[PDB]
Amino acid sequence: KEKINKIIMEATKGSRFYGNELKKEKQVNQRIENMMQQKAQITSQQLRKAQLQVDRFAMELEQSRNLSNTIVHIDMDAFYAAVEMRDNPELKDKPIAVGSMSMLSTSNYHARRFGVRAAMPGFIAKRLCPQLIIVPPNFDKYRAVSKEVKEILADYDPNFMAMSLDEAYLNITKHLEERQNWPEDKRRYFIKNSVVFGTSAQEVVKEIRFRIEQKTTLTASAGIAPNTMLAKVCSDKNKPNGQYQILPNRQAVMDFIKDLPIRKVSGIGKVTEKMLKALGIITCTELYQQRALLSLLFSETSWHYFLHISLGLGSTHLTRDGERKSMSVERTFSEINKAEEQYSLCQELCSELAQDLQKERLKGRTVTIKLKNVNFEVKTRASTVSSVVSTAEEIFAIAKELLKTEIDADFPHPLRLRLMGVRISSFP
DNA sequence: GGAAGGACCC
DNA sequence: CCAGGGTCCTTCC
Ligand SMILES: Cc1cn([C@H]2C[C@H](O)[C@@H](COP(=O)(O)OP(=O)(O)OP(=O)(O)O)O2)c(=O)[nH]c1=O
Ligand SMILES: [Mg+2]
Repeated sequence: KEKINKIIMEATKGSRFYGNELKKEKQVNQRIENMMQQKAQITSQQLRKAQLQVDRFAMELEQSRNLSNTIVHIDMDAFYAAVEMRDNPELKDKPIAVGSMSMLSTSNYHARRFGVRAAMPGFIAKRLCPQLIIVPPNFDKYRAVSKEVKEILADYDPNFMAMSLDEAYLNITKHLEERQNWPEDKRRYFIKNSVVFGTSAQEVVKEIRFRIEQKTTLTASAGIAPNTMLAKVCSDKNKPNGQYQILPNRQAVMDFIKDLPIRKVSGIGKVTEKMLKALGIITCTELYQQRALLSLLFSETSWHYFLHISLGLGSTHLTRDGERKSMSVERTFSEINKAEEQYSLCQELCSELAQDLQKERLKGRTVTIKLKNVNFEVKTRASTVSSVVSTAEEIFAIAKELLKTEIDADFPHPLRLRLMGVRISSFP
């Protein structure tokens, strides 16, 4: 019921939030304006000469469409909520969510029927579901359950690659090979007369999920596909405790990618969705048809991206676990406009940043402060030394200054902060 | 390589 | 009266 989309829009109307949200949107239509206008200044010649480019490239892309790997994307269901429910029977049959009055990280599925969703403000969620119990996050409790599950996964692909605590990719192609020759008792599990799983990628995933539930009590969903991109889209097709596969042939990819909302693809945000919708693009088939216009309107990197999606292409090799490019700490709070205090709230952030930094014994050389007006407007000043910071005082050194400069930049005006934060980056 | 501003993911 | 952790992509010296 859109009584939801009303209670929300209603409880947002005058907020300084909707305020900046409007300014945000006005700036997107401008980016779009600068596009349609940019478009109009294109001639059939340029355009056709382009169709030639893209069509060739695509022709190559197409010759190297790898369909040998059986990638699997696994996604825990309502992770934080689910976990908090498991640790506390009290919440058993009640609707919950994990967050604060100002922000929910998720809502179990019962709460979802009421319109409550992740990233929705708490006070609003309480508007749609007064009976909503809101549990504070407990990440360590999550990393835990996440390690517990990563254990079950190592079995099918010791080199899996975790995207976030509740998601992961798996190249079960090798497992499937050895599994074709596995005695039924090597795929028989006892429930806690029981069950035995087949040899299909369909079945191994069916097993992987089974194990995960049996072990942590939480259900998960999975997508089975020829490559990364398709898999993550599939893991949501039946999302609550289900799975969906896309067979290893090109038509299968095609039949799925056809009519598939461009926005369901990972990387296409609410913003580029609106820009492509401007050009008349909603699905992947529409997106493909426009492979010409796109090469003239977007970065080589973007339309390159756009082309793979339109053709159902994507990673097929799970790269090694990269490295940490940065580490930050930031807090929101009831307005703080007093300078003495802001220098204090900062000392804290720096001190915290310093300790989470010691846990990984990391040392970077670039510190960025981050400030957010009472109007959500956001500044962000960097500063890179050449000695390699580490300690709390060291960081708070660059930071303190970085901050001073922005206070002064307001000469007699005090910075009306709602948010402040610190990020150290540039490690070895 | 930096410094600013953003889009997107969870 | 709208979070917080991270990564990657332009845009200017
Ligand atoms: C989206 C989103 C997720 N998360 C957290 C909440 C989730 O427990 C966790 C996983 O992301 P999601 O997978 O998108 O959330 P979910 O798994 O709980 O729900 P679903 O069953 O639809 O997959 O990360 C955030 O903290 N902030 C966010 O903005
Ligand atoms: Mg999930």
